[PDB]
Amino acid sequence: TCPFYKKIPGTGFTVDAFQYGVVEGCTAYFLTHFHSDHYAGLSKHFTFPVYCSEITGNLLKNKLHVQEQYIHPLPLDTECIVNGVKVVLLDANHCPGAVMILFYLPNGTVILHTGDFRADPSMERSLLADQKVHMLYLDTTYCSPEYTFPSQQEVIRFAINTAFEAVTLNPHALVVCGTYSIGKEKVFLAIADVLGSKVGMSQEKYKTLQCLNIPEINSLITTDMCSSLVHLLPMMQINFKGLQSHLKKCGGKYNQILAFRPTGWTHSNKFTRIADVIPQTKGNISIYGIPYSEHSSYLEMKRFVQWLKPQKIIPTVNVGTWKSRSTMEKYFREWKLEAGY
Ligand code: NI
Repeated sequence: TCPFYKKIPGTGFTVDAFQYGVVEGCTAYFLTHFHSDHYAGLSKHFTFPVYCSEITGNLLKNKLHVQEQYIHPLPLDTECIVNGVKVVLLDANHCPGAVMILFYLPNGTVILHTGDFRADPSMERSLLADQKVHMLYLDTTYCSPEYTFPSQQEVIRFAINTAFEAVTLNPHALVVCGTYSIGKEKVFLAIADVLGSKVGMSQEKYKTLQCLNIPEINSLITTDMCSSLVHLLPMMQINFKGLQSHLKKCGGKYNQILAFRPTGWTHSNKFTRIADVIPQTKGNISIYGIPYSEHSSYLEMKRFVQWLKPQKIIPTVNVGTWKSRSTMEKYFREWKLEAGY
């Protein structure tokens, strides 16, 4: 049944709660972003109002065939009224179209649901700075101090320099980038840009990217694989078997693959610097795992919460075990005592 942490008290609202059937007493279903653990259950047969960003509403219509009359897209950074309650959508710094939601309850409580986010200091100068937040529904994916990772910028720098070196040394090398959802587009687009190529992909993935309002997108992507030296493939195919296979398909146009797997965190983060990342190589195939995260590091999350000073925190990730729950609650108390709220 619908967990409490998907329900917004004092409203008839739910957040990312599409897999429970009809939630009893829910008059509006918010969707923070287009990732499957969050949209699970939406289809053309859904007949309740869904509130979301423009981008997320393009994906609902075009990819899941939700009928237009049930999609209620909202502009960002704008006070809007939904079933008599003031709300604001803010950028979540996650994937394209991902939002955080501010709810201004009739009784005077203010609630921020982060959806999935990567906390950033730029958030300290949105509409959040203007008033106090009593309850925080927090993306806790990496709420433990072992989770450090580089900035997105340092990671993209590493990838651009690696790819550019490899292809200038060998103009017959192919670059492959793995994907399984939206998000992380900068990886493959930045690499294609430095190489003077478009990114070649399947028709289903090209359709997905055309929903996202990226500027100049017709200039960076294509479904003609033959004319491209940066190919996007399902993350499942980013392994030695899958890449040998794919290489055979290119018909002797290429004699080497350099592949990128942008993971979340992986334990080499505890030791290794970005400068010091190396591939796994077999034959004429190399695979780089790069730590491109679209969730907060532990330290980014701590800063955000210590700035915001909420009165109550409700975790939305890693809530299924007692040892996780208990550990998270201990960090929340540490942060509150160190900062004095
Ligand atoms: Ni997500």
